[PDB]
Amino acid sequence: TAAVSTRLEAEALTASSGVIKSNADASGGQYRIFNAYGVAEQIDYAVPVSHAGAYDLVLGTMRFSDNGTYQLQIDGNDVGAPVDLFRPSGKVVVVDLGSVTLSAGVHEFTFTAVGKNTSSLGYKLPLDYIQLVS
Ligand SMILES: [Ca+2]
Repeated sequence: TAAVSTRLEAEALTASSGVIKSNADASGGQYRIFNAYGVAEQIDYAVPVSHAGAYDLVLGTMRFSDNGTYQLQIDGNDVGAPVDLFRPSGKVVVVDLGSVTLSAGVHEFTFTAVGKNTSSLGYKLPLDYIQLVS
């Protein structure tokens, strides 16, 4: 048994809050929107890792005009610079969060709103999926 790449749908994962919504352009046809209205609000996801090792981290979100800017932490550790999820067009936003080493077990992926693009109308996180690339 070696590490396999996996896609974990935000609407299927256990999360601390967030509303499940349908969208024909979302992975799985659904997403989970965290309706943050300002900074320091956070949503937690429980993310299983069956095999210890190194992974590249990819986030898929919806492209909405009120997407915020988020700091990912894993198990309380900052991962990556804050990721600004505002784009001017498109159906989805896909972002590369770099590499980590993850132990075997279930990890806490915390998304904290830390700001928003000046063009954005809000602070929200319409997360579609988390993809762990071995
Ligand atoms: Ca999805």
